Formats: sequence, C-alpha cells, structure tokens
Amino acid sequence: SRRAKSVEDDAEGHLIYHVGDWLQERYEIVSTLGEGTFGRVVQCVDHRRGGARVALKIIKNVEKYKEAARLEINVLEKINEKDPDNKNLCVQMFDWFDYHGHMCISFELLGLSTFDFLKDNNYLPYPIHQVRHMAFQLCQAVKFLHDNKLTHTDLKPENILFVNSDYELTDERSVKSTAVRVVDFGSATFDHEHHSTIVSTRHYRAPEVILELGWSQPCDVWSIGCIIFEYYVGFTLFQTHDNREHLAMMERILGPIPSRMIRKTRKQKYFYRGRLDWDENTSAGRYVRENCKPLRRYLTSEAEEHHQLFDLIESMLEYEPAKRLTLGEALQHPFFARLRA
Amino acid sequence: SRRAKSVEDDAEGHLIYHVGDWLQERYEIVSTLGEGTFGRVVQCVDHRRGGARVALKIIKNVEKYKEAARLEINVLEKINEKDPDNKNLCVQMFDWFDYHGHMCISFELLGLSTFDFLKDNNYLPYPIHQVRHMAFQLCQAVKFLHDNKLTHTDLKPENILFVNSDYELTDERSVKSTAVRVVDFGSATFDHEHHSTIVSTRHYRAPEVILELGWSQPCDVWSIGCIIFEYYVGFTLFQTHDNREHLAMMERILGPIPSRMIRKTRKQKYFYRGRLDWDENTSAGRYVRENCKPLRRYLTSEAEEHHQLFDLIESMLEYEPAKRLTLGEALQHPFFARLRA
Ligand SMILES: O=C1N=C(NCc2cccs2)S/C1=C\c1ccc2ncccc2c1
Ligand SMILES: O=C1N=C(NCc2cccs2)S/C1=C\c1ccc2ncccc2c1
Repeated sequence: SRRAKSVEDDAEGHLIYHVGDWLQERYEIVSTLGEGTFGRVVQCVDHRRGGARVALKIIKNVEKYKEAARLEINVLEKINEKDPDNKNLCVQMFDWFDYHGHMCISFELLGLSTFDFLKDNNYLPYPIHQVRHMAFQLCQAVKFLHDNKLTHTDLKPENILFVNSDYELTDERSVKSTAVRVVDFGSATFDHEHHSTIVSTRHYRAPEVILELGWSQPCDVWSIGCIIFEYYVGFTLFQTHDNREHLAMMERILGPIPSRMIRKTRKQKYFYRGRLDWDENTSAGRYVRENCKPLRRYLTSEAEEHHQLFDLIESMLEYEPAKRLTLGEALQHPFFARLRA
Repeated sequence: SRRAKSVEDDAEGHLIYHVGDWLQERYEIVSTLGEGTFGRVVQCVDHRRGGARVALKIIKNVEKYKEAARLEINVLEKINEKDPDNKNLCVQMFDWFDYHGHMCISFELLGLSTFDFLKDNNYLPYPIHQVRHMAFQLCQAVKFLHDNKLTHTDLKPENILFVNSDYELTDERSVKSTAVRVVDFGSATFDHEHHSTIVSTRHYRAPEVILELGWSQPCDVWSIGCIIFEYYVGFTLFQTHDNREHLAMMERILGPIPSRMIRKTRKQKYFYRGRLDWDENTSAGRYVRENCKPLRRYLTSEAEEHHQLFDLIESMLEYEPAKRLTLGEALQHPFFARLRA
C-alpha cells in the first residue's frame, strides 16, 4: 500500500478488492495488471464464459472518469458493430457493467504494453523489423478508427499492447511476436461531438493542439510519428512539460513553425515579431539545443530501410495538419513494402 | 526528466528554470528542494537581502493552484500581522510576487520535513522524548492558528519541517534538534469563509469530514493525533484510500461510531440498520482486522510516559468533534509536563 499525498490523490476513488473476490457472481479476481488515472485493470476468470481469462478494467467511482468510461463503452460498441471478427486490430470488449458506481469493462487478456516491454528491457530500442511491423499495425488500427469518423487523441506506447509479450534472452530481451492491439478509448472522439481543447499526453501532443487551432484525425498521425521514433531510439522525442519549450524543441528538430499557424493562434504569448519567442542563447536555450537535434540525426544506420523509416516519421511530423500524411498514405509508404507482400 | 502519463499530469503547469537563473533580477536559483501538486520549492540566494539563502515556492500557472496561493498569501500576511517576532512556530514568509502567472513565495530556508527525515531513516520511529517535543510544538503552532479563527485542514508530516535536520549516526539516524515549523497554508480556512466539503489528505481526514457533517478547528486536532501516532510507530495509522474501509478501520482501532453521527450523515450509503455496513467475515473484513488493532496495542513500552502519550492520542481521536480535545487542553496534558518546566 502507498502513501496519499494530497487532498486529490490518484489513490482515491478506486474499488477495494482482494484476490479471490467475485464480481457479479461471475468474475474471479486473480491478480492486478496495472493502475492508471482512470482506475485499475485486473486479471479475472470469467465463469459465465468457460473459465476464460479476461482483463477487467475497473473505473473509479468519480464523475469525470465515469463519464469518460460511458463514452469509451459506446466507442467500443460501434467498433464491434463495424468489425465482428476482431480483424480491425483494436482490443475486443466482451461485456460491461456498472458495479456500485464503478464501470467495469471486460477485455481479452493481452500482454505487456509496448512501453512497459521497452522499460522492462532498459529502454533498449526495438529492432527495425519489429518497429516496421508494430508501426504498420498501429497505422491499420488507427486508420480503421479514422475511416469511421473517429480520433483516438491519446495514442502512446502504454495504449498499444502486445497480444503476447513472451520473449527470448541474450544481456537482452527480444519479443517473440510483435502482434499488437490499440486500447483506451476514453478520450476517443467522433467528428460531430464536442472536442476538448487539450487532448493528448504531452509527449505526443500535436502542434495544432498546443496552439488551439482546432484538431481532428491528423493529430493522431502526429502521435503515431512520435511513437515510431520512440520505438526506434528507445526514448521520447519531445521530453518536456512546457508549451514554449515543447515548441522550441519542435523547431529545432523539425524546422520552423509556419507563420500561418503563429498568426492564427490565440496563444499569441509564445510569439514575438511573428516568430516563436525563444532566445537560443539563454540557459533554457542551451538546454534544448544540447538535448535534441534535427530529426534525421537519430539514425542508427545508413541503410536505405532506415532512411525510409525516417521519411515516414518526417511526413507524420508535418506541422500543418492538412498537409500532414494521412494514414491511408501511410500504409502505402515505401517503408512497409516488405509487410504488404 | 520524467514521463508524463496522462492528459492531466502533475508534470504540467510548472515554471521552467535551470540552476543559475535569476528571477526579478533578485533570486538566484541554486537547487530544487522538492515538488508537490502545487508546484516546486527551490533554494535561492536573495540578492536584495544580503545573500540570504531562502526557500522559494513557485506555484503552477493554473487557476486552482493560483487561487489557493493567493489565499495562502494573505493567511501568511495575517500571521505576520499577529506575530511580528516569528515566535508563533509557523513558517516565516519574507515576500511574494506574481511571475508571469506563477505566484512565488519566499520563506526562510528550513530542513527536511518530519516525514522525509523518517522515510530517509527507514521509517524507524522517533524516540519518545523527540515525539514529545515535536507534538508539543505542533500543538502550539496550530493553537495559534485556532486562536485567530483559522483551520489549517491539511496537517501532515510533510507539512511540518525541522528548522535544521542535521543528525547523528549509530545503523541509525537521530536528529540533533527537534525544533520544527508548520508550512502550507493553501487550504487554510477562516471561520467566515466558504468551507470545502472534503479537506484533508486521506490518512489525516477526520470522521466528520468523511461523513460531511461540517467541520472546523476540531478536524485539525484529529490530524494531529494521527501524526503523533505516526511519529511514534513510524507508519500511518489509517493506511487506506476508501471511505468505507477507513471507517471500518476507525471502528476497529477506536471503537464504534456514534449513532448520532451515523444518523445525521447524508452519506447514508455506508450504513445499514443504524450501524456501519461492514461484514467482518469477508476478505475485506479479514484485511482490516489483520492490518490494525485497538489503539493501545501499538505501545512499545509499559512505562507511564508512554501510556500518557496514548491518552493524548486517544483524546485527539475522539469521534465527536465537540467532545474532542481542544489544543488548549492539549497543551495542559500530563504528557507535556516535562517541557512546560
Ligand atoms: O482500455 C484500456 N485502457 C488501458 N490503459 C492503459 C494503461 C495506462 C496506464 C496504466 S494502464 S489498458 C486497457 C485495457 C486492457 C485490455 C486488455 C489487457 N490485457 C492485458 C493487460 C492489460 C489489458 C488492458
Ligand atoms: O509552503 C510550503 N508548502 C510546502 N509543501 C510541502 C510539500 C509537500 C510535498 C512536496 S513539498 S513546503 C512550503 C514552504 C517551505 C518553506 C521553507 C522550506 N525550507 C526548506 C525546504 C523546504 C521549505 C518549504
């Protein structure tokens, strides 16, 4: 057990349980699989379902998380409605229910997340062939969403789970099968619905989000680019928590922000004389410059297949959303020629 | 640098800085002293003030934390107004200012918190003489607040700082001087002001708070009891994050909740047939019973001075706020006879 640290702790709002407890006279809690701001996920044995091992996501007993979970539920319903055979690469929901205020969602039991595998492997990056397969699947998965007028908005390695994270050793861990699925549709959004102003986890937030110019499907593609990169080098592309620094970092890695965007943003405070307001010759300046570099310098190799990866990444991190690569285009990219046939 | 984990991370809203930076052409940031939900505290050299080392509390650039900080500021102003010579045992604020949205407060540089000293010492508890001195000062400090129509509402070991945490070794750490001060008046509340429904950090939350019956000065005294205990055994008295469990724990440790309170609470969901709704013969039941016991069983010793401590604690954890020990009574308690003369 852990120490609460404030009047409003993540520790609050959870459902108490102990291994061996049953829910709805049906799910036997076997073990806890993880915790997130939303709640906990627990491994259960489903007894109205053969003994099948499932992943139960138990949501906090709080209005905001419960709202998000009701929204997540019908996003999952509309997913099963458009892909009965689970060929779409989004996680399969079995059932859901309110449990004394805690929304509960049952999913097929998967493996470790692509983040947690990495972390548990000392942030040693995935080999390129594995990055290719993973990236490919991630694009299919999210294109499916995009086709049905959805935007996930919170794509990140923790929300991409290996179907099975069994691995081999060498002193280094290597996953046996890079089959993956996309999870967490709590923030997912249809085109007709209200859009939150701020929408992604910092490291995967797209510039149009930062500058509140509006967002839609393209901001996912930005997230995807940032993930592919992370998979390839093993650390986040934008390690920052401040808007101005984040923008400073983009500029350095990607080149300058288009004035159209600078001019149109209500977030005018980060700009002076028409450019980003950021002195490179301060300590903050020194920090960004010392801690990141132009995108193409992160290449491990000179081989073509590596350069092809970075062309893909480079297109996904296009500043201007309308010019940014779509995921349809993404699946046609040279980098993926092997995996298509 | 650390990984953001959600759309709304603690990592967000902070002010970027680097050691060596100056603020207001005055404070030279020397080192970071810690982080909390509110912001960061940094050690600075004040150059409009002799070179004095101060603790600068830099608040996030966010409406809720900034509101709390404006409130914290005038609570500190009214404290200097009623005790010019800093004899009151609350921390001394030197100055404050808005810095591009970040409220900044300057304090005398103190030492490690009573929690962090403990933690850094493997949760080995403070000897009783030290507990006595600490408890005594904590009571004076908060009585001062109580006298001037205040309630801190967030008393906890992290908010009680040693003036100087220099220590001697033996394999065990022992602080050389148990002089302490009370910090963090972000949640502090006058009697005429609006009272938040929920007000303390879980482990120090008073039953009248949990059951939303109203609260005022007495709920601090509850917190204080819980702290004294923690100081004496080295771990929290109520290790829980759920209301019903928490109430279950109280009952076991303290005896049964007064029906008056059960009956009057709008939080009627935790009660059936007039008592707490809690089956002791479930696993949850088994957990509470196995993980805590009646208050007086935590005694390390049989000596009178130990029993005296527990009479004090026992009175501070009176269920009924009006019957609960006041801090005036507290300072007169037998346990403190040594320290008075
Ligand atoms: O719908 C979901 N949202 C998630 N959030 C990812 C997390 C982030 C931080 C802690 S968990 S997990 C999830 C469902 C989910 C589905 C199947 C699983 N199988 C094995 C292990 C975990 C699993 C989690
Ligand atoms: O007004 C305040 N509220 C605080 N909150 C306590 C924390 C809790 C978690 C991280 S910091 S510290 C504080 C002021 C404060 C004042 C003097 C100090 N001297 C040395 C070291 C730290 C210091 C912090």
